[PDB]
Amino acid sequence: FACKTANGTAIPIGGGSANVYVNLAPVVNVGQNLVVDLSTQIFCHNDYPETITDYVTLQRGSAYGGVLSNFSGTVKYSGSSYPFPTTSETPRVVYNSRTDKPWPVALYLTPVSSAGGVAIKAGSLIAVLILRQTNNYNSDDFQFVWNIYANNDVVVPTGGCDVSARDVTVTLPDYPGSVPIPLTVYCAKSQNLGYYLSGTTADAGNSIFTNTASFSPAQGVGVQLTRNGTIIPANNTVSLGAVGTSAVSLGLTANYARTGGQVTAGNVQSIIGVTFVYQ
Amino acid sequence: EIQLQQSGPERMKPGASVKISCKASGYSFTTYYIHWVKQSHGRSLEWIGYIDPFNDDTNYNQKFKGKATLTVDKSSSTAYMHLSSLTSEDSAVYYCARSYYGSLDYWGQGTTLTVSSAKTTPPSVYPLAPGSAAQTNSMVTLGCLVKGYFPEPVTVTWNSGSLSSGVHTFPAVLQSDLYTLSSSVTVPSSTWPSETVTCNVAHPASST
Amino acid sequence: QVQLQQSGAELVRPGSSVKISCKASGYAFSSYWMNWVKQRPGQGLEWIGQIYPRDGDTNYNGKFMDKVTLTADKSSNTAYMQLSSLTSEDSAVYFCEVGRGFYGMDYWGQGTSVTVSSAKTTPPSVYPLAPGSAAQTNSMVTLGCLVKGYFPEPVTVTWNSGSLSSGVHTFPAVLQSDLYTLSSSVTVPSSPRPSETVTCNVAHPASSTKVDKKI
Amino acid sequence: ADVTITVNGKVV
Amino acid sequence: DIQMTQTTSSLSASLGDRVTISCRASQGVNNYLNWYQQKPDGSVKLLIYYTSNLHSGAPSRFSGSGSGTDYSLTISNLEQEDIATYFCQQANMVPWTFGGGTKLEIKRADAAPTVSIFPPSSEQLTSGGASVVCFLNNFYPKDINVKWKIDGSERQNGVLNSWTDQDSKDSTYSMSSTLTLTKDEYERHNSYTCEAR
Amino acid sequence: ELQMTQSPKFMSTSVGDRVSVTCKASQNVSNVAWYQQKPGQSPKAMIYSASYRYSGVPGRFTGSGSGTDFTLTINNVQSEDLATYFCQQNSSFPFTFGGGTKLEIKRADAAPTVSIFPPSSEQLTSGGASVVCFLNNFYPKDINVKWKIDGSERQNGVLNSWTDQDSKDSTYSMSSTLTLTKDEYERHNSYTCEATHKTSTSPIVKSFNRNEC
Ligand SMILES: *[C@@H]1O[C@H](CO)[C@@H](O[C@@H]2O[C@H](CO)[C@@H](O[C@H]3O[C@H](CO[C@H]4O[C@H](CO)[C@@H](O)[C@H](O)[C@@H]4O)[C@@H](O)[C@H](O[C@H]4O[C@H](CO)[C@@H](O)[C@H](O)[C@@H]4O)[C@@H]3O)[C@H](O)[C@H]2NC(C)=O)[C@H](O)[C@H]1NC(C)=O
Repeated sequence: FACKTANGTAIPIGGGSANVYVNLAPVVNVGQNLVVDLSTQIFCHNDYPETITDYVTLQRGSAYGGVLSNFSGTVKYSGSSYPFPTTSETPRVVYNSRTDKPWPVALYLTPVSSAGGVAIKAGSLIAVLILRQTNNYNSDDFQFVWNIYANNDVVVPTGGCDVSARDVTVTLPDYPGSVPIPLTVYCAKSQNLGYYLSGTTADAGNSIFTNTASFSPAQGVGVQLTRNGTIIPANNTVSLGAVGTSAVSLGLTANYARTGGQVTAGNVQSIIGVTFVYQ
Repeated sequence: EIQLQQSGPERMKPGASVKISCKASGYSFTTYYIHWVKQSHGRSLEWIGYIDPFNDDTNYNQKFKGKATLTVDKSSSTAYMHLSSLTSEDSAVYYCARSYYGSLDYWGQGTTLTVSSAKTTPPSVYPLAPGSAAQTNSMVTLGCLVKGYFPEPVTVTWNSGSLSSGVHTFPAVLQSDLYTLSSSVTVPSSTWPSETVTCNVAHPASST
Repeated sequence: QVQLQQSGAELVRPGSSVKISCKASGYAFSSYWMNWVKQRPGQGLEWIGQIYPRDGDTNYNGKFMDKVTLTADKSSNTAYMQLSSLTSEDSAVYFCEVGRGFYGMDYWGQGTSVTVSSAKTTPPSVYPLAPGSAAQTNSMVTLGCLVKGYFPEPVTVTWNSGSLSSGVHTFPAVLQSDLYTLSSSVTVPSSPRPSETVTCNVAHPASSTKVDKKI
Repeated sequence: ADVTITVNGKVV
Repeated sequence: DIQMTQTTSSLSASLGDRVTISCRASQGVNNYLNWYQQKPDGSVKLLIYYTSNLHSGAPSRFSGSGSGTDYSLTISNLEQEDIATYFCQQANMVPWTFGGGTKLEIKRADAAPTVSIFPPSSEQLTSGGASVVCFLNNFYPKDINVKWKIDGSERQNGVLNSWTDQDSKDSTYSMSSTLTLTKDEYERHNSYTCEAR
Repeated sequence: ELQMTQSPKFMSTSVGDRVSVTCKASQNVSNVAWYQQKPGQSPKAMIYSASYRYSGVPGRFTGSGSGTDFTLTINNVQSEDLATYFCQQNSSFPFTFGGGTKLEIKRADAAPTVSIFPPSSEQLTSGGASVVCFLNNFYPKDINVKWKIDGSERQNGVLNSWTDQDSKDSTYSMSSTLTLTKDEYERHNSYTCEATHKTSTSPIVKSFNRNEC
């Protein structure tokens, strides 16, 4: 019994370790989000099929590695979905022939937030999966440890909703002026969703964000956002009503706002974060 | 909340093919597996297989391999079972179910499949009456027979539902691709022949 | 060291069921196949079946499948064999064998002797033998002690309480009228009959009887 | 901060 | 594969009794044993999974236990809603396999069948389709034998047997045996009798 | 199933020379193992996969063959190799053993020293009538025995037994017993024991008469 990956990394007879690099395409669902599907990534075969049958299980101790080390979910294994991390062994899978066969494993994540996410840098570990192989021939009992690494930079949602772009860049026209922001949110089922803004306000009224230009900063003007033509203060919650699978626009627009005093010429830039909550 | 709805009963000829569906609802369809179970007469349960409604991997019981093809329609949240080269021993009830913890978590209502070569036939209602002397001196047992009809079901009531007590209708049994059924009723000896022996037999298939 | 320890010999009457055991040691009992082999007296070996203790998986001979039932007990490292509807053909020695998963080593048990018969315990009947009318006119003469009708084995036959340790034949017993029979001979150069007297001793532990006879 | 929007502008 | 056997096909009990149903596996299953219930109408639903866990809506009066190759299901006190069939299923190896089922009866005092017999009707004689029907009503327990007779001699051909389920008010069973006869064979014999004990 | 065939049943050899034991199967096999057994002892494994010794087996044991027509050979007998050898296939269920070949010592021919005894008087008193005949120290083992009553041939109710080849002398022995009822024994006069030998090509006859003791 030996295994190998799609890119050729192999583990010989007796066990060992390997690295699996996969492209992540997470998708949010009603009950639990998807992290990675590991079908067609890992292939295992049996060397003496005519007399030995190998029994393969997902051994206890499998869990999420890397930044995801604190999240729990379920795992699809050979017909059902068991709690993850695995505190107990899973049922058997029989490997029967020399021709390589997949080791289909899929990992899901139980939502814990409203619209949260975690940023996965490329080449970063996500999960560790221990494969245990015994047989019906002798005392062989071996461990194959697979380290799953993200081949690309993605954001894994930790909530029930999702957003169109995790980083949105918009450019203002020259002062005075405004421009809409293309940001939309959706959820897997009808949820009473709302959001609020967080940033370094520069006014007593808490409606103007500080200009943090790195080079040649203009003075006397910040950034102010309007929802449907109305000024939104920073930490005042904004209600969106029921949101379903159809994408619902936030309707945000950025404007120029004077912080008082004379206004000079230069660059303007502000950083604004949007946080969603249940209502 | 979690409901699995199936298609209605099917009638097929031997050698044909049947496709029965199972529409899931109330949860994320592609997050779990879907299993198919068969129950024959005698009420033993058999496992057909599973399908992953995300990437379409399947697993079959070797008994039904080459016969049953599990497929899935991701868009409309619908699973399918397909049988081919039907025969007599394919008449059973087929369940669709969802699995969570190594266990069949929720079930559908089942789909009865009848595989026979008989045409629609009316039933032949006959009466049954005692001979020279009643079996008891106080209670007399009456009955009327239904024979030869196809397909199921017939409905039997006694004196337009007046005799709601003492009636025992027996489940049908089939001989030579024609069904048979008999029913019974008991009345006090002072009420027969003081009343009627009329049994109201109905057959929705042939409207008789 | 790997050893296999089998149960004691069993004597049973026809129609019963006997359950012999083969306790193991010195290795992982659960993880290796155990074979069972039958050897009828004065015959070759025959394969009965095998069990994997960890999962209970079994393989049987087609000839033996109905009669034999194989089981194992992981708690006490014991492998059990059961025979049912015992007939006369079921009388043999049964071995347990291990060794498929080991590199170049093989182990066997000591075998359990199972004898099936409707007979009961019976003291042996001992009879002398003497020549005819004279000696053989030779320096060497022979005698004998015929033993008949005893059960079950083994009977111990000597001569002169072990004094005659040479020139002695003790033929093995044979079945006759559902009871074992034995014959023995001795040769004496001292020319007895009637010069001297020779004594043959017979012991049957099963009936706890001892016999001494003289020619 | 689930989403971060970078807004740039100039005054001339 | 793995074969699963339940000790008894049927069980008898009374309301308030504590009953046990036990499955046994041919080969060890690392727990992963489930118990389903099938009502008389035909709806299956899960009760207990992984040997000790209750489903979402299963009543609290069910419990499970076991390990190795021996498991059992326990009902603390019967209610009327608990009259059904109960199945066991292993999920340690593919294919998943099922137990034989255990049906539950309500216990009641014994009774005797009310045997009756009928002659072929006039219409049957007109068409030749002779059929003698024998009824056996309101008896306990469910097991019974029926053997037909023609002219004193026995007959073992062309007999159709049908049994009702347990009655929900009187808790006795019933039966009916039909002996189909052709016109020629019906008129070539003298008498008939329906013997059943 | 695969019927492993062994022939001949007996094999004769001296000490120090080379023996060859052949085993031929009905179907092609992969693994063939050789087993040794001494009387009253459980079998011991010698060779697996037709050419590889087990642990502790002396180098005198080598095995050849492939597919079919297997062979176990011994080069220099050491007097501890006198036993019975079997061949076994485990390739396909059920595992089947060979018949077995017994390996013994070759020696100079010898003739039987025949003796016959009348039925015991004590046995006759109890109603028993048995006649005993002896044949000691003959080689080779091939031998035949016949009985005669009053010069008339009889071939009923005769039981025989043999000794395994003696270690110290490499000769064999035989005992033949005739069992008769009291009534049938008393109606005759003389009794005769007759035997023939493989190399002693002449009948050997012993007899006794009533009232001779
Ligand atoms: C009849 O008896 C035979 C004894 O002579 C049995 O033969 C043995 O069978 C087993 C299984 O059929 C063979 O497999 C094991 O050996 C391989 C090969 O390594 C060994 O063999 C090489 C060449 O023979 C040597 O050069 C090596 O040094 C080494 O000794 C192992 O690699 C196998 O393990 C691997 O494969 C299994 C299968 O998945 C995994 O489970 C393991 O974890 C590991 O991956 C086997 O352990 C064995 O080679 C063979 N011969 C011997 C001498 O043991 C035969 O099986 C038997 N037949 C029946 C029906 O009972």
